[PDB]
Amino acid sequence: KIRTKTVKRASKQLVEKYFSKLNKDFYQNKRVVMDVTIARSKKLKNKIAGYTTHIMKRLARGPVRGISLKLQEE
Amino acid sequence: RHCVICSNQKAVIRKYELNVCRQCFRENAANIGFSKLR
Amino acid sequence: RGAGQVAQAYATRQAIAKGLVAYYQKYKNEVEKAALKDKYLAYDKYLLIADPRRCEPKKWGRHSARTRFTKSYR
Amino acid sequence: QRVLVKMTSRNAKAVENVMTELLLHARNEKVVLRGPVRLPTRTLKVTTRKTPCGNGTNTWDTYELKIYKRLVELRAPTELVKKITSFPIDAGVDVAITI
Amino acid sequence: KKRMIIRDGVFYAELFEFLKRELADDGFAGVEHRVTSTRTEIVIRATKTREVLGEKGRRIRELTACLQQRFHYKEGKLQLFAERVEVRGLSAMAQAESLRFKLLSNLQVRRAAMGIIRHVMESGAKGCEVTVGGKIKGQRAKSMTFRDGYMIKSGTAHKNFVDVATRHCHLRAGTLGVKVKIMLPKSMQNEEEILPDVIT
Amino acid sequence: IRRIGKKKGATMKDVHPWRWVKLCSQHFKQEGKLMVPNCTEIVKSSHGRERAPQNPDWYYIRCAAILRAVYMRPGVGYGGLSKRFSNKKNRGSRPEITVRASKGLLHWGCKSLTKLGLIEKCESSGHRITKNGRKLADAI
RNA sequence: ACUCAACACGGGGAACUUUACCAGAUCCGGACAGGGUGAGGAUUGACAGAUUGAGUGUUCUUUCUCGAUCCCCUGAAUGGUGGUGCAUGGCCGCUUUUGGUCGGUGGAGUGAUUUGUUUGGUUGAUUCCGUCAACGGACGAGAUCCAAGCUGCCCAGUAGGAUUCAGAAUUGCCCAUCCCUUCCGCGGGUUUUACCCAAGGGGGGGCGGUAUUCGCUUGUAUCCUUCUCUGCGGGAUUCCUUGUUUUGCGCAAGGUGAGAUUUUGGGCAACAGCAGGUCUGUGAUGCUCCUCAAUGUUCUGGGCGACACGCGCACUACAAUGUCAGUGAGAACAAGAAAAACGACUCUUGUCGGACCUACUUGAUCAAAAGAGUGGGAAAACCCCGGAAUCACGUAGACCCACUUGGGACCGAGUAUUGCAAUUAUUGGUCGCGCAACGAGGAAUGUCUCGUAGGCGCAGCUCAUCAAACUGUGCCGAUUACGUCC
Repeated sequence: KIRTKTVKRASKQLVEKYFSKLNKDFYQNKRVVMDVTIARSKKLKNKIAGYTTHIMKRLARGPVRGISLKLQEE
Repeated sequence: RHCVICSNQKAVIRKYELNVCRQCFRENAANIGFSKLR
Repeated sequence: RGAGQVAQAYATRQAIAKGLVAYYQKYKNEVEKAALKDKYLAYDKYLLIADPRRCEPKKWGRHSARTRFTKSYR
Repeated sequence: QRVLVKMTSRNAKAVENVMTELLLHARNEKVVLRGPVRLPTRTLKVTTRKTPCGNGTNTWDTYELKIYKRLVELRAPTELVKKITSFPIDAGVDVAITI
Repeated sequence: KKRMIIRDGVFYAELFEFLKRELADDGFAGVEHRVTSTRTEIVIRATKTREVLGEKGRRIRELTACLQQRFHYKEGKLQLFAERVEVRGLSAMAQAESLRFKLLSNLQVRRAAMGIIRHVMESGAKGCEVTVGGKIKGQRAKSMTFRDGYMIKSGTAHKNFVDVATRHCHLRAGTLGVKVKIMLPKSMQNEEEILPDVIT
Repeated sequence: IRRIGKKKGATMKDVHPWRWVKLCSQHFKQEGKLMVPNCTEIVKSSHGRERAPQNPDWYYIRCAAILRAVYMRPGVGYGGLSKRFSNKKNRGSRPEITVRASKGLLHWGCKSLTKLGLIEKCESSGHRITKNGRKLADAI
């Protein structure tokens, strides 16, 4: 259910440094996560993947609790 | 029967799969290569 | 082979219908297969499911899943 | 007849260093190599009471070993088999056979 | 086979126990053995390899001879070697022995343990722990903890990383217990369960 | 193989050769009939047909399963220990028939202890089972 | 050992052994000669006689065999299933199966202390988001691991199928499967409708152009990796309902799908502890008891732990039957796991088969129990590696609403098997007693929401021999609830 702070931390950092990740598709975001990361768990990588989707899907509204580098422009 | 790593003959002898390690309990006397994971 | 009489009869049904479907896939168009298949799926077996609920382990210090020995007073 | 090599070991990553790596030397180099998939892996399961006395909750353990039997087949080496079985020295309980 | 593996277990047990008792305070880590085909190398892990050998050469051939006379081995089927373990800090059992020596010399528990802790944590170890239970009073069976850095006991993975030693000291009034752990900075599974990294 | 389970082997492969075999004698009738056929009886061997539900069936088992005999053939024997000493009931068999049933096959529809057919008489004579019952069958 | 963390518990199913304890004898282990006996010694070994349960050579006599170790006196000693677990090490149980725990710097208080670790929401969770005199951290949790479910790749000689050759065998017409189906056209029986009869054209094979199954016909030909197997990788807390979500943390239903959330089942687990248990696990131990008419110790003999006023309690199993139901028969059909090797024989210039199982046949010209010979295996080989209970069955089985033909427990006679030794040890066996209990059983009380409960069987475990026990695998497989906190 509820995800840990390791998950959310790593995923926030990713969305700041990369806008290659931009998708609401689990599958794409998974494959780019895992190759860029060393975490050595299936669970953590799938969590992080799904979190990055969740971020972008919320950004469609506007407000998030995530971290992006978009602040520069704003 | 009888045991070869004690001479007690009581406090129970394992002879399963041709070994004794229950006149000296295996939890204390490990490095037989066994492990518990499940 | 591999389980009692009852489970063999279940297994029978499955392998039969599977065989029909796969035949009508290779040698015959997807249209015919879709007709057949959809009606199978409907009629309470499901077809697709192996019903893969097996068994319990026996554990501890305990017999089957819990009913223990029987209580000491508490 | 045809010579086979069974390698029996407690542990994976000893046998692995035998089969994959050191069969390359016998692969078409001096004899021909027919790989099947290795034999079923036995467990030796033992059940030991944790408590050294009669007061606990009468607890027990489950201890298990893996027995890896790695079978790959060749087609009649003779005198060449000396090379084959001298190749592993990399772990204890690496034993090899010749028919 | 079934029996092979068991008997290998037996051989290792007997060997390991013989050495870990009667050859001690040399920084003994343990032993490791492997076959070279009709010969067994049987290397002996020590910090100080000189006592293993002997300066009269009597020690190494004594230990070969004891094994031979028990198991019906002969020369050229049996051999014993020494191996230099650098950093006694990273060997649990070795630190354990040196600590045991301090205590049998009747030096202070605190001071003693602090020596171990200093040594270990200098070489870059994640953490260590020294749990010395036993007498120090009477009349208690008092347990003293000393905990340093960080250490995990979670999963079954911890067991691989962290090697442990339990030893006894025998003093007036009776037994004193000693235990040493030491979480290595270098994995023996090449695995971590924490910190997702991002390669930039 | 051919025999048993091609006519319903349970109850419609039995009664028909039974009639024929009693009408003109063939199989063993050796004394030992009264003795225990199935484990831990409190009654006699059976109400009627002591060793005449047995013989062709004991050929049939060995036929279709190829050289199951004397220890394997009691596999399709019976024993539940249906009365017991107040412990958990266990399976058994009584060896009495094994001897006699490995004798049998040397006559009548089987040949030897390696080859278990001739023309497979039982099958051919059982082709009239389906056609007409001899018991007033339900399904015919 | 004694509420729970006593009481089928001390892997404890103990008969001689094990053995603490009892009835008796023995040893040196009392080693260590520093103070003494060498020859011929208190001695080592010994037929007879005696000793005594023990012709046993301990002992004593006889006579023989003698190393001078054995033997003499002190000191010294070692051994122990002896006590103390309130001297103690290690280990295990429980507190505690919950979400808890601690320090640095800074803030507050004279101090003990507190803040961090906090109003709210969410979650099994100190799990998260937000907020704040806290800031930045460490453990437990999560995750990493083990097993299960779906799958890719590996992939075949002990895993198993495909086609033809092959012959056995069947080629079912003695109560049904030469006769149909589909499409179409015309003529009849119908006033009409419904319904139905005849003939022909086109089309499809059906019983024989598809024929079976042999898990050995182990025969004779050909081909393969679906079924198998193991190692290493794939596979969702995503999408959608636009619902619930004030933005967040998230929630519910449905969907894709093998599988809907801690994926599923297990295993490990923080800190603080308890005067918990264990000194009969140990070469893990303090001291002080047993240290020689020793109680220590004994392949020594026998006995105990198991006894029976019909006494209480804990745990187990069998029943009172019609929802295997009770005696009979036949059919189809299961999965982990166990096993082997003796310095004993033979073999040679450095050495092979006998204490494991199962197969097969004699064990019926007359039982069971049980005898023996041949044959293979170190196990995916062991004959199909896997079978008989729950179940199925109307074969037109038998019993039939009874304490019986439902149940066994007592009791006597016989025999074989096991063993160093049986004293119901044996027990898979015969055949008496059953018309001995008991008819779902007062108060009280136990535990599980799914392949679970319940029902059933098999193997391992212990080991002269026995499992109503314990541990593991498999089979048949639900009702109710999916809520609250009383």
